[PDB]
Amino acid sequence: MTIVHRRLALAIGDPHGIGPEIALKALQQLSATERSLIKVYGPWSALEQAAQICQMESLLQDLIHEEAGSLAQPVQCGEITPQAGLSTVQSATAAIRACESGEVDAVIACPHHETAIHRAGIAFSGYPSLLANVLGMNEDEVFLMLVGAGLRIVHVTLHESVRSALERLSPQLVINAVDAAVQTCTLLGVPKPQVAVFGINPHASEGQLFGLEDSQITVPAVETLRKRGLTVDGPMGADMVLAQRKHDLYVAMLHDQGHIPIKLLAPNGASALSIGGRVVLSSVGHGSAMDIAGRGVADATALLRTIALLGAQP
Amino acid sequence: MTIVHRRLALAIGDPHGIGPEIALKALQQLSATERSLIKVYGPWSALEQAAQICQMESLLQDLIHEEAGSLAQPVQCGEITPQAGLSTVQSATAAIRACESGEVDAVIACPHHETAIHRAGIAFSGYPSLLANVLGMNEDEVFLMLVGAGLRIVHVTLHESVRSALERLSPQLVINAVDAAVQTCTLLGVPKPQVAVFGINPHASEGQLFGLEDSQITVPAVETLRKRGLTVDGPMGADMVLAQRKHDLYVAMLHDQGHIPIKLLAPNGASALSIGGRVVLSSVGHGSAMDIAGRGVADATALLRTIALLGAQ
Amino acid sequence: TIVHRRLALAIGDPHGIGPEIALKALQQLSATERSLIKVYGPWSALEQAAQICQMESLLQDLIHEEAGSLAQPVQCGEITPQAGLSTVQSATAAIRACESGEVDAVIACPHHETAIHRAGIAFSGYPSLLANVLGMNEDEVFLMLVGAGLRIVHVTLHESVRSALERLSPQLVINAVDAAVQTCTLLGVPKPQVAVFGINPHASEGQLFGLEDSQITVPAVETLRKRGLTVDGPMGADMVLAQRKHDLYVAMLHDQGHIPIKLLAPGASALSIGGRVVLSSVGHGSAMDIAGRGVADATALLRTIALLGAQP
Amino acid sequence: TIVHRRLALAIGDPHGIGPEIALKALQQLSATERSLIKVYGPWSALEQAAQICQMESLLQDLIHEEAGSLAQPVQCGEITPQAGLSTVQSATAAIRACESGEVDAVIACPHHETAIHRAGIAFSGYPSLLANVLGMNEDEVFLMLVGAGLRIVHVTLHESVRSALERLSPQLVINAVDAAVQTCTLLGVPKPQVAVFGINPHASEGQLFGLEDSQITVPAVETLRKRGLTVDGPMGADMVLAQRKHDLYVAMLHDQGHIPIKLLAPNGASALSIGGRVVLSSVGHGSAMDIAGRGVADATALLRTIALLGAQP
Ligand SMILES: O=C(O)c1ccc(O)cc1O
Ligand SMILES: O=C(O)c1ccc(O)cc1O
Ligand SMILES: [Cl-]
Ligand SMILES: [Zn+2]
Ligand SMILES: [Zn+2]
Ligand SMILES: [Zn+2]
Ligand SMILES: [Zn+2]
Repeated sequence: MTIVHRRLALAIGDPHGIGPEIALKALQQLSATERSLIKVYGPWSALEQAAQICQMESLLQDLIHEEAGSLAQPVQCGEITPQAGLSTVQSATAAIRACESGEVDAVIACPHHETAIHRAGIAFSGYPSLLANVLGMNEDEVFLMLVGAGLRIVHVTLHESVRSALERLSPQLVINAVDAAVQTCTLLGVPKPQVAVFGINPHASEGQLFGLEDSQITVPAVETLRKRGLTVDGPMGADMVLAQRKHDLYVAMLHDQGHIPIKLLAPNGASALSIGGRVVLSSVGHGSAMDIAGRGVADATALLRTIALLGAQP
Repeated sequence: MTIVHRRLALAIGDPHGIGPEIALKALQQLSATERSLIKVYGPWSALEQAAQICQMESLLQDLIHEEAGSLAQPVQCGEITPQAGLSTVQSATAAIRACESGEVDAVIACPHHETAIHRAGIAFSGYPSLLANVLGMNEDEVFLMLVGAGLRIVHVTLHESVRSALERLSPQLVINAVDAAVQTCTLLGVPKPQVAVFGINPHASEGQLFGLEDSQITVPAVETLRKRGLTVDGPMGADMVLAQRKHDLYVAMLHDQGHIPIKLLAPNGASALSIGGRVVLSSVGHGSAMDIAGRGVADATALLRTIALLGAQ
Repeated sequence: TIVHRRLALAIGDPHGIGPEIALKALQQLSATERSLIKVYGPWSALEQAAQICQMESLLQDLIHEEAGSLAQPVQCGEITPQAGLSTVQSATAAIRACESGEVDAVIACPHHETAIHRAGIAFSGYPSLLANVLGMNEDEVFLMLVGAGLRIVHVTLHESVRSALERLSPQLVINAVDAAVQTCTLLGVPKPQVAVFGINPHASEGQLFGLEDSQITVPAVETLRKRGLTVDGPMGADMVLAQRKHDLYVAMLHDQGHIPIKLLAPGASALSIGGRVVLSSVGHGSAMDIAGRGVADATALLRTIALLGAQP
Repeated sequence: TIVHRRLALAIGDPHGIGPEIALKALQQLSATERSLIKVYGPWSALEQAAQICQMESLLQDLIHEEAGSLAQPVQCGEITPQAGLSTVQSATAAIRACESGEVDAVIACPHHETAIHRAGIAFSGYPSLLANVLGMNEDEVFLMLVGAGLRIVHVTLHESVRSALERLSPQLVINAVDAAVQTCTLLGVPKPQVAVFGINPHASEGQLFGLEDSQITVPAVETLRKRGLTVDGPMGADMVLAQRKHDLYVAMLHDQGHIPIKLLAPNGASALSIGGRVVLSSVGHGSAMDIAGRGVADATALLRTIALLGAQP
């Protein structure tokens, strides 16, 4: 029945795509108490436009809203414009800032459009980067946790070469990833998670038979984490520990380790959470669907599920 | 409750887009009796794929299906491929042929993707063209009737320049449009419709103060239609006769005459019917939404409304 | 307060409902508002109307200029050449007062075509009458319909589609927009968002459905933007109207503009725009059958006053 | 040294001369002074301006907050809805920074009314904009002109004389004085000697030339003295200005205040919009689109505005 148990910022994404409309449909389906926990970031004009089209004007009065990504002309649904690109980023930036300040506890971004953003002259390569930039952090102090099919997997490294990732790995980097992911687990409604750390090398180096990295990196880090009072197994061969399927959070050393399981088991319904400082940002997992914008064919299921995920009860 | 009272062919459109998905969601909402009146044309594989995503396997057994637009390799949701273009057209072609043969009474096409069809090497300019080709007809024996907000408007011309349209207009062309649209009215559940013919010129030439075209074209055509026993008023200024809102079918000379009223009053309740021989094909009036395809977020409302429209006695 | 500039009100056919509705509309305004509206017509018709409606004391507070004086008593309902001449004389004096700058716009109460024709006067609409009075070509006067929030100016009107197409030029489109933009200021939208309709369906769709748009509407839009106007198009009229997000639409052809307006509004106001003069009709007939029983509705007049009287 | 407090500088229309004069003014200050002025506007406009004015070295040590970001490159001299939005976004961020206490006053560089109108934003002056932003009634925000030693706050502005007279109340005069007295502190006159103008000639001369003064200015003066303020009047505006012994005059009507200021300072007046704790001043010249890009605009009026709002005590 009730899926929102905390304060959330909802950025409406590209004001020309389906974001505004699915934002309205999602809020519609919530109770009044739930609506008052969701603060919406975007141009009012886009939500007004969307509301006209969907015949949901009565909903706009009950909306907590902060203007962001104001446009200089009316909304043109379905058009890829530099303006809507700037809007998108301005909206997500204001949502993120509200999370950073403590006004909300997590962020959801509705679908952007990469081309719209590029044509505005703005570099954008994903939510992990955007979040890093906005919070004044290096991109490797923001981590991606994939969630799907009961698996939660945080990545100690991400979009770089295997060699570069290996060169970056340190006991402290693993610890930062776990800390950030454990906090995120609390949000997702698992206060005391059972954690498994993947091995850098096959079979977690098998002692030191298949490299020194694990004895230098994952083994010390696990020890420090146990000492701080966490329930951590490993390191263990990723293949082996995932198979057991008895942990609430897995810690993957490399992109592929985490991404393969998630995409294989949850190919149509996974959430990608960017975690940095106190900020948890998730997307909706789908594009802006320009050709159906304002055409009343998009439903809010994926958004609602994302809300359910970040909005779970302690 | 129930909206399907006749036999319908449902072509699932681009097997990579949202067509399969919305096909399943629409059929879900119907009773078993209603499901058995909709025969589905498309690759089984795409419906299987869609069923996985929506968790609606239980529905596939109760589905009247004819394989069409088979794919030789798996469904890849969200990709624009020549293969999915050919599939689209093959499915719609099989649905159309089923209507032509009398196996069904009308066709609904789920959303195509123009680029997918173009990349297959197939010329495509709309359902009117496709229907013409398939039924062995010239393009100006197939007419577009828009439906929404109580308005039904058939177009004597469509998708050409005003000049070109005027050069084409003849008493006979107007007659063919009305005939086709009158038959279609029976399908839509209005046996004996009251017809209003738009004037070519403002105020239907206004006693020929504003051109001779109406006296050459619309006036003779109206006469012939009355003589054949039809209830036809006009020609009349389109602006004037639409305002009265007391006709079951309007006959527009030019695209804009028909399209403006429909889209102004119903910008997302518009059905576009291609009418040729005994075949009525309606689209769903939205794209294939590649960005959400296989993401389980697609609404079947527009399809359901199309079904309600073609489905009444 | 609905009257925020000076208006000339021509009472139209002195035998129809015009005088009567002129009085009833002024009645409903404050005294301040009454003094902004100067009335053009035969005093005798206003006196007649006032007697019937029992509104004599309102005639004293009226700014009036005699025009279209009658030679005999008022005969309500009756079509006479005299009432035809009166009509035209009244509207001519209202127009001239606008042209001179004495008022800021004109409202004409309902005429009667037959009355005017029987007087020997050629008359084909307010566009014509305005053109002839101001010494202009009839193709420099444009009609803008206003109703249900829609404002639509017509680049052509009241000729065959073929004839209209033969006339259309980049310059003619530009004149229509200019005239309509100025008019928008009066209506209380100084800097409007403009949509230009395509000549051909889908505005020719590049050049796939004719060359007209690439030759006519496309250059004209590119002059208008350059001069600093907020103009979208050309676009398929059907598409752009549907969105209902522009303050002024520019129609190439009568039907394009007239269908939307008449479908959404049972009334509409029709503004004839020429030079600096905006003349609006009251959008209904002279209603000869109900003239002078003191039962006539001034609502349409009041709405026309509200429209042309709007705040900057 | 002319900057003795923290100031927000909104760079106005990013397409006009605002960014350019912003740079030239900051150039003329010491480094210490520069660090007291926080600049609000699109970085891209400042980058453009820096190229033109050959002041790249100034950009790195500049206190800047991005505001009114553009979605496309800067086009000097062009009136665009985008630059209109930028203007207002920048001024809104400067105002918000003053409201929060981050700065002590705001200077707005020249806007362009047409650019703002074309963006769909209602704009009738800085008084309006400030009212909207601060969640205040538009008639709780007052304009004070400053020039040639005259400071004059206006109880009304920018409406018909009749309309102004209909609005005047004891309370409105009181609000004007209060707002202006606070502003006086900023300008470096903590405890000013105030003169209230009469509505009517000779302040009505008792009641001989109208009742308004006895009903409006006389009670208001009484209440202000009672609250502990040093206030003379009401007196004929012509008479009290002549005495030239007050630190602040209170005008009932636009022309009462505007005539003296513009006669004595026809080129060098500052217009301060005063609302809540926010003081916003314009630069009192336009955006000069004709010369934007050409690096030939004088920053004197800006520097003078800075000197005024940046004053010592
Ligand atoms: O590889 C991906 O699918 C991917 C996409 C987006 C993102 O933030 C992180 C990812 O690993
Ligand atoms: O009328 C003016 O001179 C004027 C100009 C700018 C401003 O902000 C306020 C004003 O009264
Ligand atoms: Cl037409
Ligand atoms: Zn990746
Ligand atoms: Zn079309
Ligand atoms: Zn007409
Ligand atoms: Zn002024």
